[PDB]
Amino acid sequence: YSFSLTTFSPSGKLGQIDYALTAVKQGVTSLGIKATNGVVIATEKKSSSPLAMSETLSKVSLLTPDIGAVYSGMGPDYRVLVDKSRKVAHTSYKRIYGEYPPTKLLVSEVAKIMQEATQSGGVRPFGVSLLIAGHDEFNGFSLYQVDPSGSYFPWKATAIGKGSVAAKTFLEKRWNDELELEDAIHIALLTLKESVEGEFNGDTIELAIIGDENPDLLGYTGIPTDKGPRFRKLTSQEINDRLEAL
Amino acid sequence: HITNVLSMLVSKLDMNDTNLTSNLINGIVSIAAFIPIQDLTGEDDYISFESDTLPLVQQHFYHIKCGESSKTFRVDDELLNNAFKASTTVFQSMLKVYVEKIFQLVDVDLEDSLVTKINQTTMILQESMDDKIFNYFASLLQRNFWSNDSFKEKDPNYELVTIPLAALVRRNNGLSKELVRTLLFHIKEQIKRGAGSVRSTSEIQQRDVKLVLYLTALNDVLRQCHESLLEYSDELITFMKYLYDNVTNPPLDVITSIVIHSALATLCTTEITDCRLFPEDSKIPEKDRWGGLQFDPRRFDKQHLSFQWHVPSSDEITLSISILESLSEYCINNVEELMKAPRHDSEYGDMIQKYVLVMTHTLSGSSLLFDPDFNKYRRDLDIYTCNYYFGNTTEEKLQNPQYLQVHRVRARIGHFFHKLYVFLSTNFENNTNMFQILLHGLKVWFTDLGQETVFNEDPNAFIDVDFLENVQSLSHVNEPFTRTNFAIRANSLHQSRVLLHSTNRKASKLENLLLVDIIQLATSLYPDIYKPAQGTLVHCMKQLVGSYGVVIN
Amino acid sequence: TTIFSPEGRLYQVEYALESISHAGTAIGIMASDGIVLAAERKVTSTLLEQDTSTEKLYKLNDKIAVAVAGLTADAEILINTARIHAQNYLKTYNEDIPVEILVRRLSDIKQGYTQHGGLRPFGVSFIYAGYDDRYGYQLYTSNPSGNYTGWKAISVGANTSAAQTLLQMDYKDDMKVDDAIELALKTLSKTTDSSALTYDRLEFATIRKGANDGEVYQKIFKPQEIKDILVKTGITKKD
Amino acid sequence: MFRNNYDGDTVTFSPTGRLFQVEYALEAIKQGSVTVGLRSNTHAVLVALKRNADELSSYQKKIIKCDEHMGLSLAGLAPDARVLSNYLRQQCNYSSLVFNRKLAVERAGHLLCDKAQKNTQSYGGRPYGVGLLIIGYDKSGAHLLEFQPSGNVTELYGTAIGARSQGAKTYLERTLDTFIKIDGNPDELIKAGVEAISQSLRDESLTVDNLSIAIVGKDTPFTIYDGEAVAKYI
Amino acid sequence: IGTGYDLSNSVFSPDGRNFQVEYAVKAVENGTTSIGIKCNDGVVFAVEKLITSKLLVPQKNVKIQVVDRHIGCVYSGLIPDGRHLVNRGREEAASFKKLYKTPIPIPAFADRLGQYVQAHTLYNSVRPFGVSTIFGGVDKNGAHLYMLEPSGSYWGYKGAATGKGRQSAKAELEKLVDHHPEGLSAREAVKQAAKIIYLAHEDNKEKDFELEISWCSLSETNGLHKFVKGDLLQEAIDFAQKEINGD
Amino acid sequence: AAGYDRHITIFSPEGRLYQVEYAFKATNQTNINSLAVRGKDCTVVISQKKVPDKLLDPTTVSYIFCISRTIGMVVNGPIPDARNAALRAKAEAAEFRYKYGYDMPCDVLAKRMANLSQIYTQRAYMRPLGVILTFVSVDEELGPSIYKTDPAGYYVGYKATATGPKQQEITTNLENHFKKSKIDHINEESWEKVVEFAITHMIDALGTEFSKNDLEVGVATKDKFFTLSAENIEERLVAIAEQD
Amino acid sequence: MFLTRSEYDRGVSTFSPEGRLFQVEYSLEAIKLGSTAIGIATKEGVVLGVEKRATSPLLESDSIEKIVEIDRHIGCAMSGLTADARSMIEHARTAAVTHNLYYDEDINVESLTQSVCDLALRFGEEERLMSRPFGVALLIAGHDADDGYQLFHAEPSGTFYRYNAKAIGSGSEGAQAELLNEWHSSLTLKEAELLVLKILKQVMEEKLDENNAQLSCITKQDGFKIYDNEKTAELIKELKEKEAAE
Repeated sequence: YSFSLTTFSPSGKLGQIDYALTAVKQGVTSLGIKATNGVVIATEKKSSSPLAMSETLSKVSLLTPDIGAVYSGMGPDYRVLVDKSRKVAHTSYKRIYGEYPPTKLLVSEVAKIMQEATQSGGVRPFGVSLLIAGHDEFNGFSLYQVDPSGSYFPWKATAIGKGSVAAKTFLEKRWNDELELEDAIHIALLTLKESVEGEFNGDTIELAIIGDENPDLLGYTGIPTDKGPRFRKLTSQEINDRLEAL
Repeated sequence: HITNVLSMLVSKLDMNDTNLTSNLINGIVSIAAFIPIQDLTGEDDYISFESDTLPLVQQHFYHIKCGESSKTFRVDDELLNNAFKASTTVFQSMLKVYVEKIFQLVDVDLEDSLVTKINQTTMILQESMDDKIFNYFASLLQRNFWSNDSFKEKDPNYELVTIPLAALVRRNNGLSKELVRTLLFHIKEQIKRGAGSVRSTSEIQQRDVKLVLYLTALNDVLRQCHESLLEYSDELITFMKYLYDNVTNPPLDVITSIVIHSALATLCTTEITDCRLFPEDSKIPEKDRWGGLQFDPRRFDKQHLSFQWHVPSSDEITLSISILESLSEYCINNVEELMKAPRHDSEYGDMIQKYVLVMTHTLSGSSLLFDPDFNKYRRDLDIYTCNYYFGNTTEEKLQNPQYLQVHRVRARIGHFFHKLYVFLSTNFENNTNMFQILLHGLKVWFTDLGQETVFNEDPNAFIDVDFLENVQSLSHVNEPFTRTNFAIRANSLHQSRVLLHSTNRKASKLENLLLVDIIQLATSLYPDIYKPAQGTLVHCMKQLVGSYGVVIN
Repeated sequence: TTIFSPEGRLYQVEYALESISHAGTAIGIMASDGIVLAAERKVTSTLLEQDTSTEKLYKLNDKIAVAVAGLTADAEILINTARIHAQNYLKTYNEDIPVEILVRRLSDIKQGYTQHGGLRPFGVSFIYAGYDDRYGYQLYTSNPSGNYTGWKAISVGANTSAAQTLLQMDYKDDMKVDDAIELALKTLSKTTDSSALTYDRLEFATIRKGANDGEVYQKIFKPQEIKDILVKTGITKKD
Repeated sequence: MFRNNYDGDTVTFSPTGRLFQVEYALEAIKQGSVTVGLRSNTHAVLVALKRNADELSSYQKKIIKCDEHMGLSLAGLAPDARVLSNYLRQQCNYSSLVFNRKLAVERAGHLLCDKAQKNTQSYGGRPYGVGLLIIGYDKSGAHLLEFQPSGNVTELYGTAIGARSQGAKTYLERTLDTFIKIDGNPDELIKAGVEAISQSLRDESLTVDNLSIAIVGKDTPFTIYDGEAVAKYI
Repeated sequence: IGTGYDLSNSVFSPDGRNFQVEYAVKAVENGTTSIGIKCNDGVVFAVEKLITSKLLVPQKNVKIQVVDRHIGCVYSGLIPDGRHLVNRGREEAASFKKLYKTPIPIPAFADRLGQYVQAHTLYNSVRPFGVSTIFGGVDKNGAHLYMLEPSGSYWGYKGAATGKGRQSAKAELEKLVDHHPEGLSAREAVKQAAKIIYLAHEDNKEKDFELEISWCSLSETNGLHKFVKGDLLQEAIDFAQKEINGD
Repeated sequence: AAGYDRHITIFSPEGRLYQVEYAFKATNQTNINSLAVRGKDCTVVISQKKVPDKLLDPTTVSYIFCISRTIGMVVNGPIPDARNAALRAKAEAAEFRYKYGYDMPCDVLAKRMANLSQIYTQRAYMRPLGVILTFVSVDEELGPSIYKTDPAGYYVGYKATATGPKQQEITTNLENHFKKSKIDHINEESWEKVVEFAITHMIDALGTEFSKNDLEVGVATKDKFFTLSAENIEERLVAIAEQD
Repeated sequence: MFLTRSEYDRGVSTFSPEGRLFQVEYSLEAIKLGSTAIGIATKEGVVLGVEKRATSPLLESDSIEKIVEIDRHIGCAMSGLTADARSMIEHARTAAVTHNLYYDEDINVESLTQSVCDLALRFGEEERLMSRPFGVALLIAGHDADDGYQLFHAEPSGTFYRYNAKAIGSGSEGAQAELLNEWHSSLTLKEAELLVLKILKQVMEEKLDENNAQLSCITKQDGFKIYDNEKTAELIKELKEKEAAE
């Protein structure tokens, strides 16, 4: 009944999704790097006021104990996708296989949610691009980007938002196939130091890793079988100590 | 009927319907362009709008709406002239509502075309006022400006109030001293309250909006101060230093550096002061002048069209050179003290950008003092005689020591951009925004010789010749125009000669060194450096003979 | 909005067909003893993960493969539906799905997204491949309209016309799978927009029989195996 | 030359607070043949002129029965007058089954208002194109309701609806005390309506087939007259 | 270049306002003049009822509606919209009484009545109610008088006026609340209500009218809402007449 | 007018949902300024009360709402949209306390309310409410707290958030106090000094003195959020007047 | 010619300033464009007849029968045949049989006519209202114990009249004028047959014969029957000698 949105423009383009990539292109930059023994995802926190407490606005998010996410675009669209992404990991895979899904199966499911918003009446496509990063026993370490289209891509490194073309040029110039996780952290902190809109310190910067297992963070002992979280979100003191090594 | 319609149009201006507001503004500027905004009443103590005009308007409208032709309507010429004279007493309350509507439009999400049209109508109104009505409107446009509630949103239409203030200062040089003094006091207060002390990039913060208002008002007012600037020149220079010392937010540096452009520009620019519909409060046309002489033979009269011009004084050029060499030395010396001990800090880059930005806006504005042929000295028939200050002959130019002093500074700023390019490419070769600022500095340095090419097309406090030609042109009728349109046509003529003056030249080794750096940056691996640098390269090839050979080599 | 043009033609299908006409080239060739699929992949990104396990070429079950021209986001919805149908047929009949039943299954879903005005059509063209006992080695194509056709050799996506002409003059009904390897690589090197073909720009696969009478085997080639058929064929971007 | 932007949808308001589609729904009443409603203290009456499209064509139905104690006439849209009258009969039966009364005609008015106002407030429909005169008798005496399709109603001693009804309306208004007293002699309340409706016939005449009469008061329930039943009333 | 913002209901204009709710109050501005006066122990409602033909049946065409039993309701503008909002109010109070076994607070009936009207400003599938309501009563906290808009806005008042005569009525209500700061009695409010209504009818002097009045006083009517008639009505009509014939 | 882009929640070529930007202008339709601050063991909300008509009852004008025992909010925007959002927030706290067996945190209610605003910010047939919601409590996990939520569905924590058409002056004076004092709360051990401090800032920012009936106050301690009456406000105005 | 367009034309579910629904009104004008159909009611039978357009010889007649049986006592003439005409007729068939098996007696023709008009008010198969038209004009003819021989013009509006005689299709004006000038309550069945043939002759342009004209009648004794070509021929011969006898 003349009802759909995101119909085809005569040059073979989807139109509304193109406008949804202009909303993504306006966000505070986020980026991700894959190393030999770990991965890094990073972004800046932009305050609406200096009275705001940005310990409340997390931008880097745990999806499963071995998978992290970050966005550029509309943060509200990203709070709603992250909670569906968490529900998906448990309901589709953990509750059937007693183990969490890989970072290719969860990226497919997030992308399936964003594709369904393009092919609908009544709904606009998402205003976010998501970087999803993680580890699995047989695939190893991985990084993926997901766009408003529901297209997903495996990346060695990437960036999204305002500073993304200069970030992606720095990531091409600096990436090599023998990086380690302390190296990738330094490259990511260097890349955000160019893209930063505000002040640069451990309070304005979000940074997470999927690295080795951390048996401290499992919060209970007695089960070696359970190795403990690969995903760790850098503390504001560690970020300031690494920002003293810069 | 017309002044009744004018106040009905002004009171109907709307903040929701941007299309109705556009069609009301077409009517208001069309009324304004043909009518003198003047009280014609002869000290006839019996006259009133409510007691002569509005009764006759109701009788004529009622006759016409009954079904009768206006040819049947009879009235005495006595009542008709009293009702016309009474119609002219209503203008000061119309302007009170007009300023009040203008301050409500500052917060609306308007299109650039309608903001420009609103500036055109506000300025055409001002040029149509006698000194009585205008003095009331000028004291009305400054009282509302200080006492507003009207700059609340994320991105205000500052132009809708600040271009009108600059047009007040174009008509009356005497207003500038108290307006500028009061602005810079309100700027100093906002910097003390902490405006511009929290970093952001690509957005003005809502804590900064009043500081941006007073700075953009200062930029616009300064661009129209002309010779009234001589009085408070020392104060403005010592305030400019303070403004560069105390605010370091990147989005505010572009605004605070444009203050020097606007200050320098007024001193050395040649332009029309007077666009008035009728001049001086003192010319021979009788008060029977309600249509703007448009269909008369004496519209063309030299005594009607005795325009008055800003032609630069020797005192204003000596101030211009003095501001230029003072603010450029200041920025050179400040960046050179940061070239010792670089830091990768976000502050260190934003400080470097500020002084470099300031050194680009000292080259703008003083741009009218430079001269493409200086490098030939160490015939030539220019048909277009753009008004220069040092003279049209080579002989005149080099026999003034201020011509050499101006060229010395151009060269010394250009040599600093090369000394900066080696610093940034050696220490900071990833840092895109200070390369974009350097490339804008190099673009201005290559292009703006003896003419102004940036700040040429952006909205300003002169009336638009295409807008007033669209209002007053009529097919198969010859020059159906008023004095305002003849004035801006004479301004457009001199402006054309300045922009038709050829800048093509042969290099002096400094242009080659800097062109080779533009070619290097055009070949750079970052999109945000190479795309600007390729655009700069296109412009710098236009400036130099044989430049394509040097690029392909 | 799924309304006819006054000629009795569907604007949305034509615009989806304009979209796939940009979407990278894929060739399939049916030898006397196996099927070859090959696809050309525009790797303009250095940091995109080549040696990812799939992009253009996919398994639908143990004897069926596809190549994709079009949106990969759209293709993966159809690919999963086809995988579910293949296993639901195997569960019902205890037998592997016939290729015609599955190719036309995805052609019936893609027609529905062209009739109802709430749905945009799918911007995807599939060159299916497989074996079954009912026919043998079969090569099919399907496009955004829901049309499908049987072929001995076919191209889809960009540069279809040049590729069809090159196939037509070199194809023989009695050729072997190694001749179809050679032909599909030659055709793509004689059709490519990129200066020369190389193992990361190329996705490859085969549907051979092997040595053992009950086998049919679908090697979707890893990059190192593609480098070997490249250096054997004389495309040979070799030290 | 004078386009109205605000009359496309039933849900739009004019800048002056008008619902133009609803005011156009009233102009559909002026498309019907005249019907006249009037009441005394003990009887209410309807008299209706019925049209045809050709001399071979059976005359249009104008009076409809909802229950023994009330019914209606319809000068507006006939197929849309079947929607309201169905719903009113459904409500009469609902009252006898679910509450064991019979639906007092003031309560019938409130239910028609509710139904018509719903059409007037929601997208994806139209206002009702019909005005109803409802007549009834109950524990509170003889009653006459003019339903207008904007979703409104009023208690009235008499009124006329249809084309050229200002004539009949002005005769009832000049002859009101005449019909309000009549009571136990119902045939003069019928002749009062027949004079009133005769003022809307511009040298058209009443005929045995052109006219229908209905009456409902006290014991005598709601009844309709046609053919020679209306010949003694010509 | 166009103004399509006023054609539909779920839409903000550029200034951020629902123009259909701004046009729905224009339907109220055409309405019957009506007032409510709040006393020291009750609420009085008064309305000028225009009689456009003699046929209008007497004392059966009524502008005052009794919502529940301890509350009164007078509305102005589109009459069908007030009927719909009057029937929903009756349902609301009947539900609270069956469930909580006590009469609904007037502040609580007002909130439930103000959430139903705001819900019709949300969706383009419906239009706003083109009616304003005055309603009020006596509960366990005494006397409450509320006025509610097409927008869903509502506040409590000392006296409230709506419809065509609202200007002249509001100016007289201000005189009352200024002369009687502590408040006026039940009998002083009915007399003064008649004066206010007759003074508002001076806008429409040719369109003859009836006055309809109702009580809700803790002392005069035991806290129930009730009609004002007979001698107390005639004593109010004579006060209105002797002060408007002010010779 | 650009067709549907300006009239439904869908992206402009630029990527702007005109339904959300316009709903942020609706919040300033009240002409009311409100202020909120954290003390040591309390959080306080002060709001400008406008009652121009003599005929209003000031006891029925209130932009402060009790959301549960421990949590409360001020609303900036039209009262019909402030009462709708208050009624949701009351229901969301009640169902959380049932499901999870403990009292709904302020952080969780601000997130839950912000997730609801993201619906109207994506569904074309749903419009964003014309209100800003300013939740305050003394959470056992985060002590005194302030959380603000807006028509776009973006919510964040705060220590002194404020909403109004003159909010920039109040915020700029708050930022200068927190810059000099360097503690992230005002160090008073009793809520009376916090409210008095919050009425000293709104006088100094808005350029006007306040009567006891021209001011509003909120007092969030542990175990109670409550609203002050005009005489409790006048005790604080009297103590301000006793100090200066 | 001069243009005469209004702004209310083309309105769907909308009233003009007079109340005019222009979709249902423009649908009622199609009773001049069809092939001619005529009905004549009498005390002896309802005579229905339609002009045939001459077919390709390959099109077999049962494809285009514009006189149809609904039931043994009811039949339709159509001026034009559409899928919606067969939809109305097969709804009428299904309605007539469902009535006979629920109520144990034959359907009243008024009630069948109302049931096909209720289908038109529904627009096939929310409040059923008369806003848009459905299908085509039917002449429904039939006989029942209570209201005798009846001819109904059922219109696209979901409304109808009973007529004594009605013409539809391209003879409407000249036919209805001659019908109203000529019809009697004294018409015998024979005279109703000669009358419908005299009317048909005058509209058809062609020489009237048993290959360009079709007749039928509903009689209570014989039921509905379409007439044999030999029977229309001997009737047409009888018309020739009746005018030659002048």
